[PDB]
Amino acid sequence: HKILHRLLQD
Amino acid sequence: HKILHRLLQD
Amino acid sequence: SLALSLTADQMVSALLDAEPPILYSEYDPTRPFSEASMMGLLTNLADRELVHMINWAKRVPGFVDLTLHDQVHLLECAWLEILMIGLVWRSMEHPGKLLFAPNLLLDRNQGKCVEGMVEIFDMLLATSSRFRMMNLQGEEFVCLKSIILLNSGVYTSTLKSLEEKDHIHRVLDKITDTLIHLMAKAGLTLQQQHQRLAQLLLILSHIRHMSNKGMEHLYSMKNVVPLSDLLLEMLDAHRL
Amino acid sequence: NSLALSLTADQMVSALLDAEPPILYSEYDPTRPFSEASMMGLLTNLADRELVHMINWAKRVPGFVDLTLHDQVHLLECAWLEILMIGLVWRSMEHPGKLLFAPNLLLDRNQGKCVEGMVEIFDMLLATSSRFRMMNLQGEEFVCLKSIILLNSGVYTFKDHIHRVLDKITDTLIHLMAKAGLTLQQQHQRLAQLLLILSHIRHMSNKGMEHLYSMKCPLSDLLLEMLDAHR
Ligand SMILES: CC(=C(c1ccc(O)cc1)c1ccc(O)cc1)c1ccc(C(C)(C)C)cc1
Ligand SMILES: CC(=C(c1ccc(O)cc1)c1ccc(O)cc1)c1ccc(C(C)(C)C)cc1
Repeated sequence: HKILHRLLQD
Repeated sequence: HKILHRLLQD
Repeated sequence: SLALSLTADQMVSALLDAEPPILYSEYDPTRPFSEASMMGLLTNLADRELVHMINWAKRVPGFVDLTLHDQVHLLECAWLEILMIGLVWRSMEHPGKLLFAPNLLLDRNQGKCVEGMVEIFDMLLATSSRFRMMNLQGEEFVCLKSIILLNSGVYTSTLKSLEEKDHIHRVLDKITDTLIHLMAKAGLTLQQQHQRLAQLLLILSHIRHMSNKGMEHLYSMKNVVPLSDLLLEMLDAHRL
Repeated sequence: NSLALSLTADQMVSALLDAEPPILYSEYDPTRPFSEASMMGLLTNLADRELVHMINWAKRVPGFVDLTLHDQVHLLECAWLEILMIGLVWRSMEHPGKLLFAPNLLLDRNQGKCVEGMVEIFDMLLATSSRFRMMNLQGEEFVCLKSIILLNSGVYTFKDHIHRVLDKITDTLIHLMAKAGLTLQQQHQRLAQLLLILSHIRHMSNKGMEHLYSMKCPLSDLLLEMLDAHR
């Protein structure tokens, strides 16, 4: 999806 | 020189 | 200067008295709508509003003290912002609707017929919704609109005189004082006063945003659709 | 429920201070001067690395964690260049006439002539830095302003929780100014002055963004996705 997401999750 | 200029000038 | 000698009450009455009228559009309810005609209606309206805006600016305390080139610059920077906050104010008691003119009321559906319009409409609707929830007062609105005029272009003696910049900020401080005066007059506590003040000024950021995005799309269609000479020159100012 | 609204003014200040991202370095190549490619190369590389730290900073901004994931995404995609810019401007305060992108990358307006739109964006940033410098902006005020940008810039494109938190940050700012010994009039005047500068920061972001996704013809995938959000 988006790289932002992953960065927000972890 | 400039419409706004003239209008501000009157 | 006179702007710095005015009380809060005198500041408000001066701004209220300087208010431009609400103009009508050429909207023909019989005519089949088209992208070119809708934009034509909005463009013609804005161009006539611009004339009233220019003479309105002269009545804003402190504005006449500035040099002519500074006056030109401030209006070139703020014109769409000022039009937009005016539109948003007129639209407050019309939920889900934008009142461009008394005979031109529009919802977001009627904006889908031009690329980029529905996005701007949603942003404008959100702002009027914000004002409606905040219960924005007319005396506050006129303060906000004049802050935009003096603020939006000030960060762009000397090599471009800095003495002028100080006078503008002094006037800006006075309008802040006027806003606080109004809020205390409305029975708000000190905490509520500075909170509402913050809420109001933060909305100006979104108004800047709408103007920037609106301007961007406007000088992309300059793609056929007829702009007035004044509008054309105001639009050119956001390029070079 | 949030925890952020229960914080005190000093608890808010320390929390934001502690959340502050690190100052990163640019690449140590002393080759001078720059091309349009290398100049934009250094800045893009730097911005991309800063974004990773910005996102961890955001999670530490009180109230931001209480938002849904998509609300966090929206706010960051809206405000990322604003947040970078106010950071850059704050860094450059003690360097009048120059932009301190990194401790080893201090640029003036002349070194940007090699790129279209750069001199214009530089002058605005410089004007903002000079403005902050004339107001004697304090670090405690800076972290308040920056978090305000995060929560406010995209709030009108969704909200009550965010406004409650924005109110809390306002209280904090006023608390800081009263602590510094400012009169009541001086307090609201300074509040207004600071918040109005945020309008200009929005402007710089929009103008910079516009150029960025025009010349976007090498940006990192993340930077491309942040940039794509505005198109
Ligand atoms: C809402 C808005 C305008 C407008 C301004 C200039 C124009 O030539 C046409 C429309 C407006 C704002 C306030 C007001 O009192 C009157 C008109 C506007 C609508 C759509 C757009 C596009 C994105 C579709 C270009 C831009 C501005
Ligand atoms: C100053 C600025 C940037 C930047 C951001 C993203 C990029 O891909 C490149 C530059 C910036 C801001 C803060 C920060 O900490 C680091 C970088 C910028 C400079 C010039 C421009 C042009 C108008 C020339 C495209 C845009 C942004």
